[PDB]
Amino acid sequence: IASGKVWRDTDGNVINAHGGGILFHEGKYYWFGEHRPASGFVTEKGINCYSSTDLYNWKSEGIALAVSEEEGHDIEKGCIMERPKVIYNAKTGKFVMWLHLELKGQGYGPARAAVAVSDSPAGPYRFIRSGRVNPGAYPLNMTRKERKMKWNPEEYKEWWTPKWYEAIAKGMFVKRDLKDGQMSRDMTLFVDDDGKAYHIYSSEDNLTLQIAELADDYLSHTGKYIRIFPGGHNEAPAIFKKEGTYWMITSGCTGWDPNKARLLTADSMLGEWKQLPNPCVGEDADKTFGGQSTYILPLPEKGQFFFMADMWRPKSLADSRYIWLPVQFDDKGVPFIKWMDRWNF
Ligand SMILES: OC[C@H]1O[C@@H](O)[C@H](O)[C@@H](O)[C@H]1O
Ligand SMILES: OC[C@H]1O[C@@H](O)[C@H](O)[C@@H](O)[C@H]1O
Ligand SMILES: [Ca+2]
Repeated sequence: IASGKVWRDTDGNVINAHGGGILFHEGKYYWFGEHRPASGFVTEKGINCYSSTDLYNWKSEGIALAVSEEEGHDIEKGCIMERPKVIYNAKTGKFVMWLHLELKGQGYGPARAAVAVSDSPAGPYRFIRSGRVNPGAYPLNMTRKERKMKWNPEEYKEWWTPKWYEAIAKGMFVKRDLKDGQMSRDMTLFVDDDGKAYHIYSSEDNLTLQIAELADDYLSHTGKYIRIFPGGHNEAPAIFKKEGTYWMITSGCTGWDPNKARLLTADSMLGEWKQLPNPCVGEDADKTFGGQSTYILPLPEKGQFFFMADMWRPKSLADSRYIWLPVQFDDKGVPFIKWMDRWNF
C-alpha cells in the first residue's frame, strides 16, 4: 500500500472511487466511491465500485449507482453525489447505500441524504428517495427546557457572535430545521454488534454532528438521534468500535484544504462523546498528512483496523489520491495514525 501514488485497476486505468468506503462480502472486498470527472464539481456518472480479494489488486466493477437521465429527477445527471457508504442488511439480505446528495443546480443548499438498494454488492443499485433527516423529531439529548426555547431569526442574523454561538449550542438550527428535517452533508454508516445501524452526518449548516438510528431494514430513520459537538465543525466522519468503545475520526470544515484531524470517543453510540487530541502523529500530522478522513475498515480476522483518507485535488478532482494507513494503539488503548510510505497487511 503506497499512499499518495497513482493507483490503477487491473485494466491499467486510474482508480476513481473518492470519498469512499469498503465492505467485505462472500470472499471479496468492495470499494465504493465517487466517480469524479477530469473537470468540474458535479457527478456525471455516479457511484463507482471496485472489488478485490487482497486489498492490493482492484478490478473495476463499473458504476454501482448511476445518475438518472430523467429530467428533474433527484439524481439527475449534474446532481452532486458524495461520500457514499454501503452496509449489508442481514435480515433482508440486501445491500443498502447511503450518500450525500445535493440537487442539480442548487450548489450545497439542499443538504440531503439519499438511500438506494441492491440484491448484489456491485449493483445495480435502485434509488429509493432523498431528503433531510427525521422531520418533526427532536434529539434525545435536547432537554424539555431546551426544546421550549424560541429563537427569533432577526435577532441572530450575525454568525459567530457570543449570543449566536450559544444559541447554536442550545439547538437554534435544530428548531429552524425541525419541520423539513435535519441537514445532512458529510456522512458515514456504522453497523453495531446488535445489528443496529447508524447514520452519522454533519448537520445544522455543517456546525454539529448528528448520530441517527436506522430502521431494521436500514432504509429509513427511526426518529431516535443525538447531536454532538455543536458548533465544532466536525466533518468527514469515520468510525469504529473496539472492545466496547467507540472511536470517531473527523476533519475540520475548510472545504478541499486539509486541516487538523480530531479524535472523538464514547462508551455507548447514543451516550456522551468526548474530544481527544489529533490522532495523527509525526511530520505533517497537523494537516492530516495532506488528506481528509473517509473511512475506517475493520479487519476482524486480525483484530486490526485501517484508516482511509482522500488527498483532494480541486483543480482536477479525478487526480485526487488515496492515503491508507494502519490504525495503531498506544499503551492506554487510544488509537493513533503514523505515515508509512509502503506497508503490507
Ligand atoms: O435522508 C432520507 C430521508 O427521507 C425522508 O423521506 C425521511 O422522512 C427522512 O427521515 C429521511 O429518511
Ligand atoms: O464541498 C467541498 C468538499 O468539502 C469538504 O469539506 C467535504 O468533506 C467534501 O465531501 C466536499 O463536500
Ligand atoms: Ca450540514
